[PDB]
Amino acid sequence: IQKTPQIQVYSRHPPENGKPNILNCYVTQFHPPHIEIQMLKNGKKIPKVEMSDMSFSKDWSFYILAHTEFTPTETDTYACRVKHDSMAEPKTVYWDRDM
Amino acid sequence: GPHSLRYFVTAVSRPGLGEPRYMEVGYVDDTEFVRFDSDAENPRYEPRARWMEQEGPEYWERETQKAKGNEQSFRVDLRTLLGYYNQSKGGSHTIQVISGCEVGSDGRLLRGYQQYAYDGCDYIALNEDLKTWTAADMAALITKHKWEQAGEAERLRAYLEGTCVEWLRRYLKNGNATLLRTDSPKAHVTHHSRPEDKVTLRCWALGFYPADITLTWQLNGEELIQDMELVETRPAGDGTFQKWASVVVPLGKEQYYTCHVYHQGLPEPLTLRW
Amino acid sequence: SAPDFRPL
Ligand SMILES: *[C@@H]1O[C@H](CO[C@@H]2O[C@@H](C)[C@@H](O)[C@@H](O)[C@@H]2O)[C@@H](O)[C@H](O)[C@H]1NC(C)=O
Ligand SMILES: *[C@@H]1O[C@H](CO)[C@@H](O)[C@H](O)[C@H]1NC(C)=O
Repeated sequence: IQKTPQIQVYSRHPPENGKPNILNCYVTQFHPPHIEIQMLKNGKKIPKVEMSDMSFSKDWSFYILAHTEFTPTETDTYACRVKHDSMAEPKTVYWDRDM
Repeated sequence: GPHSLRYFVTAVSRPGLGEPRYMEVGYVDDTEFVRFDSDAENPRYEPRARWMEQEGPEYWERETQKAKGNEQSFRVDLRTLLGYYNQSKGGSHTIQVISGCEVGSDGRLLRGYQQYAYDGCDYIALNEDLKTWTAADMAALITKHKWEQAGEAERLRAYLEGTCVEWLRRYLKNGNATLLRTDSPKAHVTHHSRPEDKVTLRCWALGFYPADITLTWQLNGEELIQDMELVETRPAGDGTFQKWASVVVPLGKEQYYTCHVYHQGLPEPLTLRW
Repeated sequence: SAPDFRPL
């Protein structure tokens, strides 16, 4: 079992510049379990990040959540960079406010 | 309605980097309430949900001790599996186990279960009868026999019917305010142009609880299930969940499609177009 | 309370 992770980046509430929200990075469907997840703000590692909701599905692939409080700006960008055996180089997914 | 107590246990060997990493994450329904990660400086059982504060110091001590014992047992298991499978001591391996029980709204046992997996594949599992085990390969058969001579099935069944069922009730009692609530879904639709006079219609459902929800697209009152793209319902880090489902349509024919959202918190299914 | 696991 060598399954590549699916990285999904989203916020809890619809973004409104200035008002607090939460940015989530859900890494799912991956195996083996060893993984490296990092949340970035303007290309910089976000400090106090929270890892939660660790679980697995019926096919045994792993699911883990990365989240942190954040207040969006019309210009700040956020991204989630993940490292896993199934990939040569780290994969980074960017937060799309307009999805 | 029905509720469940589940535990996700993972044990991973990391040759040349020390002891295997051990974890225990517990959930009551779609809510994580307990956790243990041997990778903490000082490994200890910690509460993940607010309501678990109603448990005294002795709870955390016993769970921590039990957890550490569990960690040792798996360290041994990883060692055993190498022999069962005749594998090298230099490679990394993963053991996974999901154990739980579910009760009806009346609090009585609906079903219990425990399934193991080695390196991503089925290993051994307790049958619904809770009396016997079923093995995926010859390796797990050795285990099956062992546990049979030790009466493991009988022991695990006592846990499922008693311990598991009784602790679940308590947890639901203590966190009633959180575990029995219902956050209603807030929905909206986004529009995205595509090459060749076709637009993408994405339907979003936000901040709902519990996790179970249904999103469908329609045209002429019929569901386009097979032509939709969607993500698995996901946690938003605040105890609520979200989900989106999309469909590609002809430019100028958007108003023809409607999004339908059914949830335990929606007396009547939501309906919206673009 | 999680179950008490024993070697396989
Ligand atoms: C939740 O239940 C409350 C009753 O208290 C419950 O029982 C005591 C002994 C403790 O276990 C406590 O943690 C439990 O909550 C009700 O008074 C309260 O209204 C309920 N909340 C709602 C409305 O869901
Ligand atoms: C285990 O694999 C080794 C080679 O890697 C082989 O010599 C040995 O026979 C295998 N174990 C058995 C007895 O099947």
